[PDB]
Amino acid sequence: MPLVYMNIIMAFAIALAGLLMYRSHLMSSLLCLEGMMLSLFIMSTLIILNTHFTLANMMPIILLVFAACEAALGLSLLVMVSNTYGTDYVQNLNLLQC
Amino acid sequence: MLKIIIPTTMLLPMTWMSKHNMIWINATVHSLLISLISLSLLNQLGENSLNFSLTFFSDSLSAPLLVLTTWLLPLMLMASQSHLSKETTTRKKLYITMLILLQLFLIMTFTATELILFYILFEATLVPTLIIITRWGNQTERLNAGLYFLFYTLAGSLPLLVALVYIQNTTGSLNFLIIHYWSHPLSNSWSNIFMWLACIMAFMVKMPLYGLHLWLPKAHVEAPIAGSMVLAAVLLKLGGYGMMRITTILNPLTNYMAYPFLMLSMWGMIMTSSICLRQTDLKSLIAYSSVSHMALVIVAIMIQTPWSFMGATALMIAHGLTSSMLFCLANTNYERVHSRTMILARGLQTLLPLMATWWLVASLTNLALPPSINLIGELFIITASFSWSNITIILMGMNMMITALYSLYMLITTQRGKYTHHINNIKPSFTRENALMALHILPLLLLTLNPKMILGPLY
Amino acid sequence: KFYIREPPHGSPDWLKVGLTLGTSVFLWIYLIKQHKEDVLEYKRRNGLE
Amino acid sequence: PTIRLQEDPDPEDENLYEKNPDSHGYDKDPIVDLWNMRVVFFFGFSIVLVLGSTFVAYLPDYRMQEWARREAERLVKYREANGLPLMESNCFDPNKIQLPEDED
Amino acid sequence: SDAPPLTLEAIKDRVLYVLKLYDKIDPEKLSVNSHFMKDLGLDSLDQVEIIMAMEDEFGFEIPDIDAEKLMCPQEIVDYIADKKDVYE
Amino acid sequence: LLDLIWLETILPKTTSFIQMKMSIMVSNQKGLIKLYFLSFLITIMISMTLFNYHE
Amino acid sequence: MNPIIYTTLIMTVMSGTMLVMISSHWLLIWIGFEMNLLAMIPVLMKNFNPRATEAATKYFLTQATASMMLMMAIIINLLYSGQWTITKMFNPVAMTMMTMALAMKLGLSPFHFWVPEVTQGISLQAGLLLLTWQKLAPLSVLCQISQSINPNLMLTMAMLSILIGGWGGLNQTQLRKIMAYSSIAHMGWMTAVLPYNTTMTILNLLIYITMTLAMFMLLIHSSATTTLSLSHTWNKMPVITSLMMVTLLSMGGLPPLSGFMPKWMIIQEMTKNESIIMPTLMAMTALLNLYFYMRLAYSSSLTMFPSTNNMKMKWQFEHTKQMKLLPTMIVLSTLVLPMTPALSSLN
Amino acid sequence: LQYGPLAFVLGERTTRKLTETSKVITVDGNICSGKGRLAREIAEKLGLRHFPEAGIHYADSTTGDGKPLDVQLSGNCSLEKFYDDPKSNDGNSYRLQSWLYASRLLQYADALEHLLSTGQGVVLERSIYSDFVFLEAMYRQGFIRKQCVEHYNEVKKVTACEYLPPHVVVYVDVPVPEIQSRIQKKGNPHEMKITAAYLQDIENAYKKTFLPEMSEKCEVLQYSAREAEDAEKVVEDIEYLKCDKGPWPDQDDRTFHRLRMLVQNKLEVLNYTTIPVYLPEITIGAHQSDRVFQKFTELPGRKYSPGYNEDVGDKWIWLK
Amino acid sequence: ARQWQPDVEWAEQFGGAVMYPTKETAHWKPPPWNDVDPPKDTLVSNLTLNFGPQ
Ligand SMILES: CCCCCCCCCCCCCCCCCC(=O)OC[C@H](COP(=O)([O-])OCC(O)COP(=O)([O-])OC[C@@H](COC(=O)CCCCCCCCCCCCCCCCC)OC(=O)CCCCCCCCCCCCCCCCC)OC(=O)CCCCCCCCCCCCCCCCC
Ligand SMILES: CCCCCCCCCCCCCCCCC[C@@H](O)O[C@H](CO[C@H](O)CCCCCCCCCCCCCCC)COP(=O)(O)OCC[N+](C)(C)C
Ligand SMILES: CCCCCCCCCCCCCCCCC[C@@H](O)O[C@H](CO[C@H](O)CCCCCCCCCCCCCCC)COP(=O)(O)OCC[N+](C)(C)C
Ligand SMILES: CCCCCCCCCCCC(=O)SCCNC(=O)CCNC(=O)[C@H](O)C(C)(C)COP(=O)(O)O
Ligand SMILES: Nc1ncnc2c1ncn2[C@@H]1O[C@H](COP(=O)(O)OP(=O)(O)O)[C@@H](O)[C@H]1O
Repeated sequence: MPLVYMNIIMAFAIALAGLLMYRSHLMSSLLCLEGMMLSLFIMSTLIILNTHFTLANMMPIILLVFAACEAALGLSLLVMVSNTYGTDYVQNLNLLQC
Repeated sequence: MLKIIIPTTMLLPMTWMSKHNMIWINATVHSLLISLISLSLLNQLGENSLNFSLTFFSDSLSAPLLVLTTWLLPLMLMASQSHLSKETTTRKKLYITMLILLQLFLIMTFTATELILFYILFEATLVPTLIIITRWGNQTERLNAGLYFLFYTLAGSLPLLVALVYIQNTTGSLNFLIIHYWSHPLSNSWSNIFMWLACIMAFMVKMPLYGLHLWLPKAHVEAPIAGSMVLAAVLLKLGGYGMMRITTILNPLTNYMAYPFLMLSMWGMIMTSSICLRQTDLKSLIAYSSVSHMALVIVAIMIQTPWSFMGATALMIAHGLTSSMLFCLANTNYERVHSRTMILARGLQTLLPLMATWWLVASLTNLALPPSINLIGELFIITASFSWSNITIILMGMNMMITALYSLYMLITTQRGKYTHHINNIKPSFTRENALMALHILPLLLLTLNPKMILGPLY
Repeated sequence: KFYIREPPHGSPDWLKVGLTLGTSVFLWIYLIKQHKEDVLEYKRRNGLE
Repeated sequence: PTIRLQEDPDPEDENLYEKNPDSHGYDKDPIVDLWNMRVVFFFGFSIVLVLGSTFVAYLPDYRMQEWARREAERLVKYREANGLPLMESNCFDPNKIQLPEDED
Repeated sequence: SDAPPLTLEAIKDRVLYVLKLYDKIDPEKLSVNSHFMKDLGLDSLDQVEIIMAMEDEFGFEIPDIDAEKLMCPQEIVDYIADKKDVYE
Repeated sequence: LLDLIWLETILPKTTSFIQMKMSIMVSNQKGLIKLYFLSFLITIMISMTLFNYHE
Repeated sequence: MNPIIYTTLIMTVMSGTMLVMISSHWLLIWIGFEMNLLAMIPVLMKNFNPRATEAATKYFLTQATASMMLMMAIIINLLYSGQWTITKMFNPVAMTMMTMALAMKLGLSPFHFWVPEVTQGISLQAGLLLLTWQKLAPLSVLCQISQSINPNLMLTMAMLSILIGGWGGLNQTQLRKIMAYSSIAHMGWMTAVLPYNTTMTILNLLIYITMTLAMFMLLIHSSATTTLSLSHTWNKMPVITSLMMVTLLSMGGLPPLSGFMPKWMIIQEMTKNESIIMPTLMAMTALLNLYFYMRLAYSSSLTMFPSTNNMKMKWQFEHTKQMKLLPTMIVLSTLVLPMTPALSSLN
Repeated sequence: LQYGPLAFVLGERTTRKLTETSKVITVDGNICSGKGRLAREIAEKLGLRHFPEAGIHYADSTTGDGKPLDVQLSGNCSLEKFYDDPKSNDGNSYRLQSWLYASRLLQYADALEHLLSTGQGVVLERSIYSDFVFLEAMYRQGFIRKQCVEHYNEVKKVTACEYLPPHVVVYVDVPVPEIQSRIQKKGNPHEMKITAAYLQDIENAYKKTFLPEMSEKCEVLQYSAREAEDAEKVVEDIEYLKCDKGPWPDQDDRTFHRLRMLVQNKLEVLNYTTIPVYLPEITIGAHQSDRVFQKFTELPGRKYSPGYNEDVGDKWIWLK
Repeated sequence: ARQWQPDVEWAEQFGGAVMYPTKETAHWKPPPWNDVDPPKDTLVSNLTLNFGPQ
């Protein structure tokens, strides 16, 4: 693999670690989710362009579309959480235990 | 052998379609008729079994057990209708349904030709018994007893299932006839040792073996009278029947794998006989008596000789009848005085003479007086053990003394002495209880008259 | 007797009852016809008769 | 209320002899009681017990005990008449048994 | 688990510590039975400030009445114990 | 000594005690996504290093 | 929520599941998962309250993380082999990531923490949907890629799931959490036999779905979410409690009930390979699930708990809404063992 | 067809049936005031359905035959013995109060269901929003414990929040001495023992809690003793009310759908009345519960579902 | 004289948030009877702005 591929994999891993380690804000985790999506888009585009897979050129676009849905979904949920607590802190989501 | 299985499945809707005040009469009459029908299985051959079909067969070892089960159902019905008088009709029908389902499962268990089918039925017997114990028991310990009755069984039986399927992936068949004919010796390896343990531990915990018996006092004390009857007289013999069946594939490992269990059986027989000497509960005394007798049966099965197998079969039949009689005799006094303490109601021979005669006969049979079948089984087992090793006559002899002591102890505690002054609610014995005692005791001496019917296939 | 309407009246709902019996009889006759044709096809393929 | 819950009192036990001096201990209704006693006694003692014991006592000899005794009598007579031993230590003819060739 | 079961001795220790942190009370002359106005020479406003300091320390609000009659540390301890239902 | 104490102590009471302790250990979680998402990260790394590296 | 909107959302959930089940393209399977999550999020919040919002947020975070790992595994597989078809998963790292993502979606241990919380935070109908219908798609993918699984990782997660399900369910008085822990243990059982036989996985899933549907419909019929509120049902309708007790016994795996058939079969299958120790440990551990089922049966059916006075009023009314599939579900949950060989129709 | 999501999908909408006379009305007042007569006259003049005040046996009047059952099988409480021994040690007082709240909740559900199904207005005597005053009167006099008040508050909080408050609240003011005079002149020998403190507590609770908090939702029409007999003037006062401030105008079709599914299926209405809080006054032992339930199931028309009891003349059972 | 049945003391073992209470979980509370927590008074402050004089 070239160095660009491993750089994109490193970006994906960094975004995954950022999501998995919450600080306080849900918005930062949502941004990490969008970063994962961006890294996936870039890597899929690079692989498709490198091998001249013509019919797969539409695949990244579809990816972006569903990313938007997830983003919208997340933002919607954030709104409701804020309306319950006046803050988007993840420590307020503790009503349910194991 | 569907001529016996189908009438029980017909007892089910007949009970559920009966008029509200005629359930007991119909159930008892048709259960007695089914016992009369099942009496025909005693006509056995001398070489092989009665192979009715690909699924069911009857042998000289299982026919007396089937007769005992079908005879015990009506006795449970008579013993149960006293304390269930205030119950609603639907719950009475449910209780009778549990009893009928237990009888059906036991009948199918004692005749299954297949070991996995035997496992399925021998495990299905738990649900009606557990429901009976935890629903119609009297005190709050019953719930715990049910748990003790359940997991103690399952922890022993779940490994067996694994072993069973393992065997079927090696020999290709679990049918008992093919297993017997295609038998091969077991080598001496760790895998074979653990396979032996998996095949043995379920039946050893259902006996129960000494050290694994803690569930039995709870189960036999907190259960209703019918539950105690069926637990002591039939459900303990599942372990013996299963061990007699499964030991055909465990040779020659048993030759040295029986030492810990033989030691436990003998020393714990002495220990439980001694425990019977200091017991404030009358039901617990009978339970520990059952433990001692089943320890003797374990020794007989483990030493693997024809005389031992004959004595073991006779001892299982005799113990079933005797322990059921003892439980019913104790339940009469309990229903009179609502307490299980042995030294509460004393001097009952003065107040109930015929009941005292029943007590005397039951206690004389419990201590194996000649020529009762109890003595025949005990003496055959003792002779086999003496052939196994001359020193056993010590321990066995010890037990023979201790049993007698505690047996007469119970009698002398309950029937002799002076009556308790403040207990004035001891009514004359009902015809139902006397008939129950007579129907328990007459078959015992009738079988004494013809002892080869309960001596098993090795006869 | 009932103070309320009790939508299930003394007469049963005849449409539902008729539909139930019709479906049951149709299923039974369909099963019999299917079994007959299966038997005939099996005999024809194996040439018993 | 100084109480913990609303509950019925524990009722006293009913004596079946009060309303039926000859009560048989089967049921509170005298007729059903009497017929329960009658069916129990007839089908337990008369039918199952005595007739079953008679049936068992006269079961045909499917264990072949008498046949075995007669066969043993025949064999003993023959072997004593012709001087052969009464029994042989081998239950199988050695001619049909093939031992391994080498024991070393 | 939550905070330990606060007792009378800890209450008295905290009350005395807060009182000796007040810059206008000498630590040595202050005792658990010293009257604020007579022994310590404080008028109404210092008593108000002391009550507010107790408010800060124990995290609960004492109205104008109730607090108007806490005249020495022992009464403050008794009031705090009674409000918190502490018997030991 | 034997029937009521030690035979009870070894087989059933020990089993019940162990099961109760493990149940309390397992089910007592605060319900904070931070903690068990950190545990998810640890699990993912352990899975890539233990099982995935050995193929 | 509007009934038309609710029907559209439910149909979109089922359409996402079907798209996962009928596709040969990894992108289409991923799209099915995305659509299923998008339509499922509002269904969990049909009854609006803070607990439902928390459950929806936790579920969304978990499933979005799992889907991102899924897409990354797909992209790695494409990089090392230009294939889009769902097949033997030509790369091992991609297969490890795929297994982790699908386990997170199913709730297998140690990615199990979200299941009890989400089940407790939502209504009984939403919990029914989540614990029955939401297991089909990841299990279908796992069945399709079963030949390339790493048995060590899958079996470790299955054993952990069984152990954690039993231990966690041992400590619950809330019925929804009990159901969630039972679900975790049953997913462990389903995934333990997956590397050896997918037909056994399908059989176990079908029997578990039938039993769970019967249990949840019985819990909806008698409006109980806690043990104590369920202990009142005997004084209102005892038939429901009796059927519930028999269903609990079946769920405990006792013969001759049909809940015994899956484990039995799985054990036999695992004994056709060598695999002796693992089934023995698995049955030993399932005894815990049986224990707390028995405790529920004690609390609700085999003993009578005290009731309240206002219950008398409830005696005068009948159940208005009637579930048409409850009797068939109960009968299939209990009296099905004699029809065991019909499992041949599954393969 | 039974109302449900299917009827809402095609056709049925609640908003169209409302024709300016929906107007849930309650006529509150202290003990022995003429609120009932005013309620009947208002219902007659406006053409609304009048609901008599829910008693101990209200639920009996709507199920099976309308005749009441035995007190042992229904209610298990007495108003007469509450008057005789309000401080009894068997928990009669709070048992009666809880049963009365349950009955009032059922009646409110019935009234809302009728209004939302037919569009016709209803007139109630008291409501779930007014019952609490009696509870308060029981607490100040020492007739019930504080735990009973806590349990009542829990049940009311989980139940009464799901419905809509009445459009217009009519209250009738009668001073306590006049109430005592009316009670003395009545003749019922159990109400002579009502002390003036009890009635004063009821009036205090009314005027200090119910009217202020109810006035925030909608305006309240108060009438003295003399100006309640003229029902025509009261009705003409009701008619010219500007009702645009409560939750009622803020109700759309889907909220009405939810409420209409709630008001039917009375089991869901009564769900939280039997919460597993074990007060000695309302907790019943297993043996007594079993005996009483067996007694109840043996009533002539109670063993089976309404249309399946052949002992009260149900025919064609084997085809239903 | 009659079968034992659970009483209030027996029933109260199953009314907590968890079985086998410990020191940490002794302060967990059971969920509300309906799944509705009471709304917190999380007041949001509006923006205060000076409009004029400049
Ligand atoms: C009230 C009870 C209270 C409750 C108590 C509990 C009761 C529970 C009961 C439960 C149910 C039990 C059912 C069991 C069924 C068992 C039936 C059975 O298998 O029968 C077998 C057996 C019949 O054998 P078999 O295999 O059928 O016959 C084969 C041959 O082909 C036949 O040979 P054969 O060709 O020579 O013909 C002989 C034939 C005819 O032979 C003769 O007539 C000749 C007899 C000799 C007399 C010759 C001289 C006398 C007359 C001379 C003067 C007149 C002639 C000239 C006229 C001018 C006058 C000078 O006589 C017979 O067939 C024997 C009688 C049949 C009895 C069957 C028993 C059925 C019992 C079932 C009912 C159970 C309830 C009891 C009710 C029974 C009634 C109370 O019956 C016996 O008991 C035989 C015993 C008699 C032998 C003598 C005794 C020897 C004693 C030696 C031992 C001494 C030691 C001390 C022990 C003392 C103890 C006695
Ligand atoms: C409370 C009551 C419950 C019921 C009790 C059931 C009793 C079960 C006991 C099992 C019987 C024997 C088990 C194994 C057979 C031999 C035991 C061993 O001591 O013998 C020697 C074994 O040697 C050493 O002892 C090695 C084993 C040592 C490790 C075993 C652990 C023992 C600790 C005891 C713990 C208590 C167990 C019960 C727990 C409840 C023989 O030497 P070796 O020839 O090499 O082994 C024979 C097998 N070969 C041929 C394949 C080689
Ligand atoms: C109340 C007061 C009582 C005292 C007074 C009583 C008066 C006298 C009555 C007592 C009789 C004394 C007994 C003397 C022995 C005579 C009977 C004996 O001879 O019969 C035996 C026969 O006994 C029977 O075989 C035994 C009866 C079978 C027992 C079955 C019990 C009924 C089933 C009920 C359910 C079982 C439950 C237990 C499970 C196994 C012979 O055996 P056998 O050597 O062959 O016969 C050879 C000749 N044959 C073959 C041609 C017949
Ligand atoms: C940042 C800096 C901002 C500064 C702003 C300051 C604002 C000033 C506002 C002042 C308002 C008043 O004058 S308020 C008017 C205050 N005057 C009176 O009360 C007259 C009677 N005097 C007394 O009662 C005692 O001398 C008393 C002093 C109370 C002591 O109380 P005690 O002995 O019983 O403890
Ligand atoms: N919630 C309640 N608690 C206790 N008693 C009540 C309650 N509601 C009504 N009552 C009793 O019902 C009786 C009649 O009710 P009321 O409406 O005041 O008189 P009337 O029927 O003449 O209008 C009164 O004795 C009153 O005390």
